[PDB]
Amino acid sequence: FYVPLIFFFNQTPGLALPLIALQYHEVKLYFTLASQVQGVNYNGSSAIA
Amino acid sequence: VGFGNKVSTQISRNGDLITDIVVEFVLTKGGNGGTTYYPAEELLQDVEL
Amino acid sequence: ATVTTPDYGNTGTYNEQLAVLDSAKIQLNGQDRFATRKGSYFNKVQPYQSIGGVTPAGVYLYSFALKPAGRQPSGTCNFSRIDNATLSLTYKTCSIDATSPAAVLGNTETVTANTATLLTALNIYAKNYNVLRIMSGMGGLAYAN
Amino acid sequence: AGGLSQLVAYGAQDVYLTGNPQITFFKTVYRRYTNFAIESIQQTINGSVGFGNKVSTQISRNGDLITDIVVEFVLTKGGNGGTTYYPAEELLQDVELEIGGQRIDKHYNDWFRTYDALFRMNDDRYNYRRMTDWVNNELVGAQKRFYVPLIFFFNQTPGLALPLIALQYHEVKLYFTLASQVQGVNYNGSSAIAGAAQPTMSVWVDYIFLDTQERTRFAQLPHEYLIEQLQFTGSETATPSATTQASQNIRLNFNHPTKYLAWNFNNPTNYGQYTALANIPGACSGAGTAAATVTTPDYGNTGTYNEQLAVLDSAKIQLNGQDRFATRKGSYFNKVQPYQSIGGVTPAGVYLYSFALKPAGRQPSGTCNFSRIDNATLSLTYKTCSIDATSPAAVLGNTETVTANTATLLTALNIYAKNYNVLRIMSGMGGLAYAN
Amino acid sequence: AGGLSQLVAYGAQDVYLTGNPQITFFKTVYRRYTNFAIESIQQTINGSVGFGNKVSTQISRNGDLITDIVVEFVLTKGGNGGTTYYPAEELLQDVELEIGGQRIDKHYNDWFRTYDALFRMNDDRYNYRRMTDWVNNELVGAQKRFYVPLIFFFNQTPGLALPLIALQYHEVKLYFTLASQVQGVNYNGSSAIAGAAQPTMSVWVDYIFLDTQERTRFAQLPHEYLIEQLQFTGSETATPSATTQASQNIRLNFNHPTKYLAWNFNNPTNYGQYTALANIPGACSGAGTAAATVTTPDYGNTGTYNEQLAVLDSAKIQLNGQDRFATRKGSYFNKVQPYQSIGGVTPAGVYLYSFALKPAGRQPSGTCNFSRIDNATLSLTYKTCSIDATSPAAVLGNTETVTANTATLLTALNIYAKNYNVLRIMSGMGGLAYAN
Amino acid sequence: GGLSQLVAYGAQDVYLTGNPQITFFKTVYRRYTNFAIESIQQTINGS
Amino acid sequence: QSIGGVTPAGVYLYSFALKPAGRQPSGTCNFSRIDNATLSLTYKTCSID
Amino acid sequence: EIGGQRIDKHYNDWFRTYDALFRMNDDRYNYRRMTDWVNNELVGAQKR
Amino acid sequence: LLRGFESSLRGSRVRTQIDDKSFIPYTWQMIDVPLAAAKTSFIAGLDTRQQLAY
Amino acid sequence: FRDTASIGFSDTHQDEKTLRFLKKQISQFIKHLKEYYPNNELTKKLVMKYSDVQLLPYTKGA
Repeated sequence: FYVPLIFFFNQTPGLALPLIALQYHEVKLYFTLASQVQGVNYNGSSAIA
Repeated sequence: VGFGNKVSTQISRNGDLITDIVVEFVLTKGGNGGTTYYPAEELLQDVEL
Repeated sequence: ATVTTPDYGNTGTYNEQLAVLDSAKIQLNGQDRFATRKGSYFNKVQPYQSIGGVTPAGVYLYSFALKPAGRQPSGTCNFSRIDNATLSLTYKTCSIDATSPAAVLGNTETVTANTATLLTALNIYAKNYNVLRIMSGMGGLAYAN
Repeated sequence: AGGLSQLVAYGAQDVYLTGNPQITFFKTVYRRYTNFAIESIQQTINGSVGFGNKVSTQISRNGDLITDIVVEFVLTKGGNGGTTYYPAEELLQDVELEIGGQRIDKHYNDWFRTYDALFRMNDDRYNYRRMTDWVNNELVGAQKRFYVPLIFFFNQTPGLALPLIALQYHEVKLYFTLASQVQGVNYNGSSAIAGAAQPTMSVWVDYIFLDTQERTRFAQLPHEYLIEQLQFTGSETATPSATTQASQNIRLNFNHPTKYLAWNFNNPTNYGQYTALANIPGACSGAGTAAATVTTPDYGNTGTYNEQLAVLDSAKIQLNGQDRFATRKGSYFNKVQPYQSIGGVTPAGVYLYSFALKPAGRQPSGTCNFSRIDNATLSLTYKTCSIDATSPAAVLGNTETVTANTATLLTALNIYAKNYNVLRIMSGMGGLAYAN
Repeated sequence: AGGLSQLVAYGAQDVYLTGNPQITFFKTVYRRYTNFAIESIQQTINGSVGFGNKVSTQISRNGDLITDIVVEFVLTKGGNGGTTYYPAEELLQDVELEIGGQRIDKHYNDWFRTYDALFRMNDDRYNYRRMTDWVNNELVGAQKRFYVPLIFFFNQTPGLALPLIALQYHEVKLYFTLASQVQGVNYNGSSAIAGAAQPTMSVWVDYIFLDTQERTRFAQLPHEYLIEQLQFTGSETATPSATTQASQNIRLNFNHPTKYLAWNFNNPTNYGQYTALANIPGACSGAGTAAATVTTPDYGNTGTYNEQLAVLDSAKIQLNGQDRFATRKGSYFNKVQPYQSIGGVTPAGVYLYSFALKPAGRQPSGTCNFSRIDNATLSLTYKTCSIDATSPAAVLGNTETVTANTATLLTALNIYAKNYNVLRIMSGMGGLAYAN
Repeated sequence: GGLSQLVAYGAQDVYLTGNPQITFFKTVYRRYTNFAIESIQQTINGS
Repeated sequence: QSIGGVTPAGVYLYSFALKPAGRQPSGTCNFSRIDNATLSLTYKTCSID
Repeated sequence: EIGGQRIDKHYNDWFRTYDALFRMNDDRYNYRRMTDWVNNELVGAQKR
Repeated sequence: LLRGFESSLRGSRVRTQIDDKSFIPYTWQMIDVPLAAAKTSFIAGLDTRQQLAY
Repeated sequence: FRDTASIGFSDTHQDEKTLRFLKKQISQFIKHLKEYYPNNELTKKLVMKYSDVQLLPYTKGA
């Protein structure tokens, strides 16, 4: 699966984030993953062994 | 990486500007047909810049 | 059901498990142009990113352009100057018995149907820019190669 | 009597030997060096370690120069004796060397075997095997710590150590791609070994701390290093079973002033197998007994020196449609070029042609700049794979133009090129001077 | 902590190692070189190729300098496994170098074996064996291509490449004498092998192509090369049977600055047999079982490291009536001289004594000028040859001054001396600087 | 033959074959102080 | 790294030098100026029959 | 670690020793609360 | 238009257009801050520990 | 004695160059549209595309 992000710089090139102009600022992404995913490890609230 | 886990990444400064970002998942379903609903999307619980 | 003859009117599908490509990479002069990507990337992600439509399974695109669907030039790979352009393919293992839907609907992306060995023709297209010049009733291509 | 009886034997031809002496052999001169210390420091590996996983490290600036890097692995053997063949290195499919966002080099598991096959010799080959394998008839359940030293251009000689003190802005990273299949640990042939343990790894980096007068010089001056790179693409082979010796003409995609070209013919399933399997001692599992099979190697002896089981009959390098040298037989590249250029022994199935007088060294000594060649092609002639691999009477009793029928499994050809380039570093940033 | 701590402890003992630094080990500066390319080209051999024939080849001047020559033979083995012992070199009976009609050097099959035996070492000698023998237990009828690299002053280091570009008035050619008897190919001992195939022979030469600026200089400027050459005449041994230790005084016929002398005691019928045969594993045909016979070696293992099968007890070299050194036992010259001088292992029956600190090198490091010595002799003492070769209890369980009765078969003596000369090239003609 | 390689002098090669400093095919040897080597026996004092 | 050979089991080396096997000085620790130089060992449990 | 130089290094037994030596009363008890189960919790209980 | 046009002929497709040129003006940033190398004793320590008199 | 003045491999008359030769010629003549030039001006192109030599002057005396 591929889940594209929909932030300000993600859909149009005109707002592309210039790392080149951020020489001294590192850009980080935080990702929180769900504990329960329907049909994968839970069916409703019941865990899938 | 895993269910309920929180991870981060630091965008490697390989280029000049950043446009789209695509997060990919490999999932195996444990249910039958019609028992899932955008499982990659809910797995992606949140994203922070 | 005869798995050697399609239900022709519904030949086109979106089921990736029936698609051949496991992965692809474009290499220019012995150097990778990007790291190898899995086949679903070329079937679904770039069409979303740069076109905005839906591509059926088995059809793949890689773009060099921001708007490959448009007429406005938006990024090009000039193959008139590249000595070697190679498209590297990786195939899926064609081990699934096509007659058993429990297997065809219940496997991973690295395998496909045994009937896949019938897809014997590889058609790779490139679409590009040149300039058509017109002078005093005569026309012609300024860049022909 | 003695030495005084010889000193007197002075004649006209000695003006070329002892005339107007310039050097005396018995009172030598040493050169004092900038004070330094070497410290081995652990790095932090990002990602999940395991079979088929891809992990990387960001090298901490623990010092002024960086030189030796060793990657350790802990593996548990899942089989009995003779079932492994360098499992420590095959576990590590590749290593990417990145300085500031730009890749400088990349090595492969198979390259490590090829490099070892060509350029290491004697006690270093044996030690390397000790560092990467089980060599003492260890049994199932044995577990040990393995060391896989890296061979990037800056990893074998202090003379090319990278100046981290001058790389204060750009980071240096190593990406490690691990194998999903490791013979004798995780898989036996293509059969999974139940209960196989996941590997544990750590990356050891040896830092050098300099004294004041030189370290501030390094951060003061721009630097240019004459470095090595590896180039690699894979090829498919054409190996006939009978009646003909196939030809193949592979168009090469190499650039830069190249030191040498090396290649091997392999069975992609059995790591390090560069020859045909046969029912002779050390050439296949069970060889010499009723249980012998020529589909499975006697893995602890995968490598051999018996070229009879090798498939290359002849090869030549053709540049722009004209041959680079007259056609040589496969044994020239296996036996003679490494004799002339390295001074070691190359096992059967690995082949080397040099452009350099001393490709084993780092002193530039002749190159082929392939960026100037319009058509760079490696032409191959294969041996005919008609010899019954299970009949020693034929396997060891045949002609120069034929090999075992099991040689048809050597479907992949890995062609490596080693070349010079220049690395530029200044104002905390680095990158490759000539692209590709 | 760490490396900084080591740098902190800087005091008086460091002033002569690091104070006022002159070098660093971490910023090595390479030298830039003249553009050249290497090609291996085959020539035409004049003469019929075969057992016992003499052939020669003129080196087609396809380049500016000649750096190496590899002779290739194709042989079919006429016997079973273990019946050959360096057959490509036995066949290569004698190679003579001619420049301008004058003999420059000569190397015999026994010299190749002696050089291999005591100067070539490591995996490099194993690989050498791979090039000249059957090393994988091959069977009768097997066909193998063999490579015999030549060892003339110019063959191992490019700095002595033959300046053919500057020899436009002279031919450079070599003469090849091929042996009539090759063990395991057309003879087994003294018995002919019916149906044995005639060898196929080619000679390959590695040509250097120089660029515009350097080849101009080489063609126009005079040159002088400081080179090595081999002096040799064969002689006869004085091996006793029982009750005595024979003495022999050999009048030497060597001249020019000699870097070492080396010799072996051989059985002229069995190529490479420098020791006595005995009923010990690998010491004779059938050794270890009832079929053991001590008149014929188990040829594939003709060479041994067991000095008890060597015939020499002691040796001394005397110059102009006064001893060059006090008498040493044979094991000194077999075990210690090569340890001190070259750092390798010499098999039993082959002996060295050096004048050079590094006789394996080209840079002069001590010579004995035998052109200003009027009478030089080699004094030998032989072991008593009373031990019954067929009883390992008697051969493996005895003292130093005795050997096997079969040592009396070592009837031929080969004394080699290598020395310096200078090859002058002037007005398009080459020649030697010093005569005799 | 090898000429197809030899001719290929380029911009990158200024670091290798440009402005040559050394030659590999003409070595110059250094002349040394005249000496002779011998090994003789010492007397060992003691039982 | 320091020699280029193989050392048999039970024999151990730690170098302060780049080429300890050579004569040319290539890195040293001067133990005349270290007050407390200690080698700390951990032994294997010798439990195998 | 500050710039490649080690400044300090604490082990688990040092933490125990420090808690044993310098933390006193409510602070040691609240420390216990932060690092252990202090209410007779049973198998499966999970805490931050 | 028909015979005086431009095309790509071998020799004009030579790999040196990459192998003679760097990626350096394409991958490097613009960093105005100087490098901060300084004396070793400032970080390492001052060796204050009673060294032996000779 | 041999008397063979020519060395014996490709050097002096052979112009052993790679096809990059094309860009050298374009540069010499300046325009990328090379096709029309030798059709109209051949002499200048031939004059500028060949090699020089070096001589060997040695003797011994009568």
